[PDB]
Amino acid sequence: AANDVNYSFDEAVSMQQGKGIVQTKEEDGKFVEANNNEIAKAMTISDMKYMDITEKVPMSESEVNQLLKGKGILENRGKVFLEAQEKYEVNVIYLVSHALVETGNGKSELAKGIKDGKKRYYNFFGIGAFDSSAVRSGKSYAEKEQWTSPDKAIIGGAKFIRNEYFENNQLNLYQMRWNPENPAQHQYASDIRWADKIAKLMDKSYKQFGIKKDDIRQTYYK
Ligand SMILES: CC(=O)N[C@@H]1[C@@H](O[C@H](C)C(=O)N[C@@H](C)C(=O)N[C@H](CCC(=O)O)C(N)=O)[C@H](O)[C@@H](CO)O[C@H]1O
Ligand SMILES: [Cl-]
Ligand SMILES: [Cl-]
Ligand SMILES: [Cl-]
Ligand SMILES: [Cl-]
Ligand SMILES: [Cl-]
Ligand SMILES: [Cl-]
Ligand SMILES: [Cl-]
Repeated sequence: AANDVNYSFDEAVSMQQGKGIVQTKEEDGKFVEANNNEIAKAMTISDMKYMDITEKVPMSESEVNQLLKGKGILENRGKVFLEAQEKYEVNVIYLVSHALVETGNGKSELAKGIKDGKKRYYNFFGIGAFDSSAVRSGKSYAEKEQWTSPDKAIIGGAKFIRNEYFENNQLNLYQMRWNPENPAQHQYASDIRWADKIAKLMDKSYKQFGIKKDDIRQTYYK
């Protein structure tokens, strides 16, 4: 069976509302727990969130660096975002947009990485535990993978997204966030607006460069 439609919307909502399941929302400058009604509203299907991001797009290094101009630690790293796109077959507009949301347009202090020994570790995609503490103990995905440079963190993030999400039939933002095939497991983030934020930047970049959209899917539930 290639049939990944497993749950009704109501069944999925109740699972997303389950015990100790971290769903969060930005209010008054920081993240708080989302209520059950906010969760249900967020997972409701309304198209960048629903677009397959497992294909390459024809963006040159010049075009990618345009997008990255004024983006902090990510500025003038378009060549490496493209190396990631071609190596791992990950949409570069998606990849850039995801990094921009997570790193605060490349300007956040956490985007400048975490020191340990003579190395510093970088993480631009919110992958695993990434804080002072976790790097110390070695319970950090970034350290395990030795993302010792920004370029390694770009390539490594794409490798992770491809191998852990795209190869797990989570092919667009909605599936990455809400995993309708298996609700409330293997979800990329706790922010209920995670997909919205990335999708917004993707859509701007699609309309800036006139890029053609890949497949859209809006059917996920019984
Ligand atoms: C991309 C990422 O890290 N999103 C984590 C998410 O973990 C997902 C499922 C994951 O893909 N985790 C990766 C790092 C890993 O491949 N799976 C688990 C790590 C579990 C974790 O991050 O806590 C493992 N192999 O041991 C975790 O559930 C949630 C609440 O803690 O906080 C999100 O920010
Ligand atoms: Cl959780
Ligand atoms: Cl070019
Ligand atoms: Cl993220
Ligand atoms: Cl969403
Ligand atoms: Cl338009
Ligand atoms: Cl389509
Ligand atoms: Cl549906």
